[PDB]
Amino acid sequence: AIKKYKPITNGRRNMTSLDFAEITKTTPEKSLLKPLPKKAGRNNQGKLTVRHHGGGHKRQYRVIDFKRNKDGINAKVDSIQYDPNRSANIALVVYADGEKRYIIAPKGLEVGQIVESGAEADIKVGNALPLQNIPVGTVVHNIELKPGKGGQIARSAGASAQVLGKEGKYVLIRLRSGEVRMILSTCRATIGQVGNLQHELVNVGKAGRSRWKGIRPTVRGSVMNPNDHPHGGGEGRAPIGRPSPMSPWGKPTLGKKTRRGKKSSDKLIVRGRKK
Amino acid sequence: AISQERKNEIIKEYRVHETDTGSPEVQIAVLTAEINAVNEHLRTHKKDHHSRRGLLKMVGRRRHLLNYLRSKDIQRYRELIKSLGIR
RNA sequence: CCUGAUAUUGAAAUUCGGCACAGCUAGCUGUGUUGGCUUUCUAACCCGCACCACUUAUCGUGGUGGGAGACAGUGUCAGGCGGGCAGUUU
RNA sequence: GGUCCUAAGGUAGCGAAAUUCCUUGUCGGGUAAGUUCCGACCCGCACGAAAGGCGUAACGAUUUGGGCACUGUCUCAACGAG
RNA sequence: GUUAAGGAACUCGGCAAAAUGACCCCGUAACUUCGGGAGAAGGGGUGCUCUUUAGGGUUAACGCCCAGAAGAGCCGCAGUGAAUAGGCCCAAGCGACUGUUUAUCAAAAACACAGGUCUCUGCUAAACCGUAAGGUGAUGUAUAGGGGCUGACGCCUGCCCA
RNA sequence: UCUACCCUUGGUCAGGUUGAAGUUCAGGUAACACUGAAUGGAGGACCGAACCGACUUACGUUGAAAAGUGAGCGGAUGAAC
RNA sequence: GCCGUCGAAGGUGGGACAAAUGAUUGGGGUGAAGUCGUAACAAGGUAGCCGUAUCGGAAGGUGCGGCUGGAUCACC
RNA sequence: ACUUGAGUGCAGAAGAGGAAAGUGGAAUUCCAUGUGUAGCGGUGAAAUGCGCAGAGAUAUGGAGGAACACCAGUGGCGAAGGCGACUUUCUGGUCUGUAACUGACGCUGAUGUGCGAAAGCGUGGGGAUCAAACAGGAUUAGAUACCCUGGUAGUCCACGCCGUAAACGAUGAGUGCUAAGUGUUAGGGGGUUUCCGCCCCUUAGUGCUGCAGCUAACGCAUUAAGCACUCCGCCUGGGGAGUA
RNA sequence: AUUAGCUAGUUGGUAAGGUAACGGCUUACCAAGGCAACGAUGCAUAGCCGACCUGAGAGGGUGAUCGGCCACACUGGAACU
Ligand SMILES: [Mg+2]
Ligand SMILES: [Mg+2]
Ligand SMILES: [Mg+2]
Ligand SMILES: [Mg+2]
Ligand SMILES: [Mg+2]
Ligand SMILES: [Mg+2]
Ligand SMILES: [Mg+2]
Ligand SMILES: [Mg+2]
Repeated sequence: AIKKYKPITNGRRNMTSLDFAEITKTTPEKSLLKPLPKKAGRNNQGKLTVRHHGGGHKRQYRVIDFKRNKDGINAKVDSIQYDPNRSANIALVVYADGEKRYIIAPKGLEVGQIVESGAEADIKVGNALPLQNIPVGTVVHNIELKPGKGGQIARSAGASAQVLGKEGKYVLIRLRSGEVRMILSTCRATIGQVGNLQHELVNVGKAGRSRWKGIRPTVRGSVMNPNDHPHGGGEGRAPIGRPSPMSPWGKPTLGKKTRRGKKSSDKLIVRGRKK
Repeated sequence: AISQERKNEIIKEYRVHETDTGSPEVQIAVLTAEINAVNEHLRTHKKDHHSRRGLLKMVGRRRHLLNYLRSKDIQRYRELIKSLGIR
């Protein structure tokens, strides 16, 4: 779980780490790594879009198979490694063709697993097979959205989904945010819940390791004089004085919905969100 | 639990005396074959406590048989400690 | 930004109202014409959807699929929010 | 307890405060002597619960009052060197 | 640079100076998040010469460098004898901390912060730059991303929807 | 080419000091298993130069310098330069 | 007569325990009941009581568990 | 050396004794459409409220979470707190009959240590019903009161704590002992074992009625509050006070 | 016992010195012990026995004159015959 710390310093007063007991073979595989230069919000004009980014520690992207091809070949699981680009851990499967690849690792996985559409396809944790071939009440993750595209929905650490039922051409999926939604019946799904479940209790504990992860400070609005934030200065501290708290570009940020009338999402979203 | 087709084997390798189903030797040997098997239930299950009252009960029974055995035989008391590992 | 009206924009339907009074007992029936709501099919259009060629380029165009489909994107017009921004008065 | 009215019409906790005009509030401690300081009272001109309320070990080239130590800052100045 | 007697009486204010300063020892309170407080405070000893003995490594060993104990003795006003090196204590106020700020009259009690919440986003995501193409968000996908307020930890956060 | 964040590739920090997790041995355990002694070398940790800053004060103010020198002062294995 | 070991009293400093005292301050018993309500003992008119929370001027009221030391007809 | 106490072996049953994992039925609430439509509720009386924008009634639908009708009774079990749908793997103790077995191996327990009904708290999930706090209508001279539709922390699970109650049989444990009748539950003794027929007995829990005895009285009375033995815990007028 | 730890020359050998003699009796190198829930250590109250008082006795309360023993001399040390 989480290994705690003892308050020898005011920095390490309440800091709490995440114990690396589910990591085997800590060195990577030197044929599936691709370089990853950073950018802090610097698009193809050099300007600054999205704020609060940049710096920290160098990384190196690790090529992940989200497609789950190579039908009907038994894949062992060798070693469970660490991945900095994302919240889950990672796996190193070996297909019997000697084609070593990476899989995002579900909850308990060391044994050896199968990808096949409908042969028997062996519904267990780690096996990917399309949603027409999955019985109901079955916790899946890493679903595709468009057929043959690649697994998109629910890829986090400790995330999941749930197949509810089967409609006339689609299936019916309950997502992690609590939003029932129709997905086409030939999208794949890994069966299981993705591992590394103790992730959101990692108390960072210090403004320095919240700072070498690629985060910069975020100055509040009411301390900017009114050239650049609609919560401008005033003498002393001040209540906001608007009918609605505003983002730094005029739009009200506290309450107003933002999505627009969109193609192939109104006829599919049955229930909305629950928050 | 231990069955009564395998409990009888526990007696035979601890027969310093001949044809005795109850001794300061043989039931103590049976109790250890349960303590080593109750305490492996009690390294998988922990919320129960009625077993952990039977666990406390059986050992203090042996601590009275062993303290009787200290006060009869000099080299049989020390043998039974050395034979199973139990103190 | 939001929302209508038409253009690109086609067929199949099923009901529901305004006329028209067509039957001639407030409401029935059923034809000639008008405006809708829906429902389904594919031929435009659309895909930051899969292999395949130009090519030993995750750009592009060309090609059988699979999705979505006369809605969306877009052009003209019209209404409503709009100190996010401008010109000035006090 | 009566009664007017408002959409209900200041709860726990703090209180002459970085918040109190009059005011140098008032009684206690500190000094030979204390408009500043510390502990209390509460009649809050006008504290108050995420423009957070009340406490707090550790940390400060922070701000305010009192002790020992040391001294030309001082009573009171004099001499010498570049 | 030094100074008789006195030592904050000076002054907006102990401002500038003066004292404390090294190593080796004995000893150390309230208070607390049990790590801290703590160099807490208050104290003692150090120089040179001579006699004995126990301590590593190097080496066949005389030889060489590293050291610590008691005892005996000598001299000066003074033995880290010159230069270099913390003053400390009691009680409050604001901010938890290290950090960062007005290049050149303001370094803070302001800004950040780790944590608490609230709301928006089902993926060609919302958001932002750009008339558009293209990009950032991300080769990430609700344990993840953009924004509003409060600012560790502890105990808590009361009524009103005209 | 100064400064403000920022991307890719390098460089630099004398020394000395406390002693976090763990691991091993011993003591008790066989109950609910926790005390000591060694070893290990943790940290926006403490004292201090280079190095980076600019708190108090005196001088300078037709300056030696359109922002500085004298005595002191803070950070110094990182949110560093 | 001088030198040295041991040595009361004195002076310096941080603590440890009781006692005397102190602006205000919180409950407690005492009376005499004037002030405000009836919470128990009859089924005391909402049956009481023991733990444990939360609210109110005032006894106290409600929630979740246990007890009869619970009338009627003892709640068949 | 002895075998009545205490322990095991073998022969046998009765269990809501625990702990993980599945699985099943009936009711409550909320979402989808119809037929349908002015009332549904609530009450000493009434409303506040939901409804006419189509509520309740009424059907299929599907979403959840929680308890576990009938058996169910005096029954059972665990040292207590307590434990009632079913199936599965793992897991303690008690009892009946005794051929066996070493041969007093005991009882009590100051500190220690481990389980503890509910409420409450900490960090995470999930939230139908009931529902402190809370707003509302009237009952009241006054009303959180009692009464009514609403309602959050909480209720359920996993982990770590706090340990109190009318935690009660208001009766501490251990051994032997002394008039008897009547039930009930799981076992053993005498029958052709008549099957829930029967009486005849012996042992262990479980309730009722009742001598001698003891008691202030009530009432216990073989499961003693009787006669004795051992060891432990506590009390010494009522408040002040389980407070400082 | 609403006080649980306590002494450090403290516990012991050894050495020579030291008083009528034994002696941590006072000093020196080594050695790891003393005491303790059977009350060790620390506070407030006290001269103590033979006897006096009361009591059916067992016990409770007392310590004066009278005898035995003990300590002290306005206060705190140290000696000499
Ligand atoms: Mg303007
Ligand atoms: Mg200091
Ligand atoms: Mg201090
Ligand atoms: Mg775009
Ligand atoms: Mg500089
Ligand atoms: Mg600067
Ligand atoms: Mg009970
Ligand atoms: Mg509970």
